Amino acid sequence: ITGLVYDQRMMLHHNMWDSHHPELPQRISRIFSRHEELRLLSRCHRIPARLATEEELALCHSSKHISIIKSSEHMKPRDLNRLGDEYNSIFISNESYTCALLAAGSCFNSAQAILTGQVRNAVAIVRPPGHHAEKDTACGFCFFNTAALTARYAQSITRESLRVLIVDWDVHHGNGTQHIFEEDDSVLYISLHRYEDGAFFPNSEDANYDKVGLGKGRGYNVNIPWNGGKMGDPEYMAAFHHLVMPIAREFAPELVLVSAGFDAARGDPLGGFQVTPEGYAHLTHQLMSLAAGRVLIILEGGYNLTSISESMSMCTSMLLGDSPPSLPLKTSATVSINNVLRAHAPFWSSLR
Ligand SMILES: CN(Cc1ccc(C(=O)NO)cc1F)C[C@]12C[C@H]3C[C@H](C[C@H](C3)C1)C2
Ligand code: PRO
Ligand SMILES: [K+]
Ligand SMILES: [K+]
Ligand SMILES: [Zn+2]
Repeated sequence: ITGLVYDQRMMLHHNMWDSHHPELPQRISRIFSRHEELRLLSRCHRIPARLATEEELALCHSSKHISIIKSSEHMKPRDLNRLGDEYNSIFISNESYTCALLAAGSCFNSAQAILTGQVRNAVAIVRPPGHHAEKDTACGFCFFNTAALTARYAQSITRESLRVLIVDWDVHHGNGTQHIFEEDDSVLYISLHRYEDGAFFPNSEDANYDKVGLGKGRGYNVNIPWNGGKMGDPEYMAAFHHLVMPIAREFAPELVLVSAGFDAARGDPLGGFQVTPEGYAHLTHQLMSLAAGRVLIILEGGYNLTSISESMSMCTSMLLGDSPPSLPLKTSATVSINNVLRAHAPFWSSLR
C-alpha cells in the first residue's frame, strides 16, 4: 500500500505582489491532477493533512521564529511585504502560516502511517517547501523545515535513535536541513545540488563537499555539489551508484525521507538541469531497497508544472510497485564524485 497526502488548502499561500513568481499555488494541484490522469490516485491510500502544532514546530525551530511567522496571519499587505523582505527570498500572505503548518502536519501523518504499518511508503504533495528553512529563520520560499521536522517527529513517535536518511535531490542545497542535523549521527543528510562554486542559490560554501558534519555528526553530512555542467540522468545515476547507495546501505536507515524537489528536472526554468521522469523513477526505485521499503517522498521545489507533475507521478508509480522504465558522464561530474570520496572515505568503509 502506498499512501498519498494532498490538501488543497496549501494552494492558498501566494505572492500578492508578483503573480508570476514560480512558487505557484498550481504546483501541487497540477501534480495531483496528473496522479488522477495517470490513474495513480485510486491506487493509493489517501492520508489526511493536519496542522502541525507549535510544540511540534519546536522540534527544530525557535520559539521566536514560530511566533514571528504566526504573527503574519492577520497582517496588512504593507506589513506582509515588510516582514517577507526581512528574509532571503520569502513572500508571505495571510494564509502562508496555515499552509506551512499543513505541509509539516501532512508529512507527520504520512511518517506515522508508514511507521505504524498502515502503508509501506507514501508521497506528500505539499507546499510551501521547507529545506531552506533554518532553526531561527525563513529562507528561499521556506518557512519551516518540513523534512527536518518530519525526521524529528518520526523519532518522537518511535525512538530517538531511529536512523533517518534524508536524501535531498532538489537542485538546491538544503542549508536548513544540513545545519539542523549538522552535529547529529542519528540523521544522515545526503544532498545533491548544483553548486557552481557558490554562484547557485543559496550561495553558501556550506554546500561544498568538504562540509562533512561536526562533532559526533562528523561523517553524517554528505554534500554532492555539481559544477560546470548540465547534469542529468547519467550523473545522478553515477552519484547514486558510487556515493548515495553505498553510504546509505552502510548507514542502514530505518526511514528514508526524500526532500524531493523536482527543479533538477528537464525543463525547469530555475535549475537548468535535465533529469528525466524516468531518471527520477530509477532514483526512487533504488531508494526503495532501503529501510524495508519505507520511503516518504516530500515535495520541495520544482517549478516547471509539466515536469514536476510527470516526475513526481513517476516516483509514485515506483512506490506502487510498477516496473522501472527503460533509460559518458560530464567530466566535472567525475571530479565532483571523486571530491566527495576524498572527504568521506575516512567515515564510510563502503567507499573503499
Ligand atoms: C534564486 N531565486 C530564489 C530561489 C530559487 C529556487 C529555490 C528552490 O527551489 N529551492 O529548493 C529557492 C529560492 F530562494 C531568486 C529568484 C529571483 C527572481 C524572482 C524569483 C524567481 C527568479 C527570478 C529567481 C526568485
Ligand atoms: O484560523 C485558521 O484558519 C488558521 C489555521 C491555522 C491557524 N490559523
Ligand atoms: K539538494
Ligand atoms: K547529520
Ligand atoms: Zn530548489
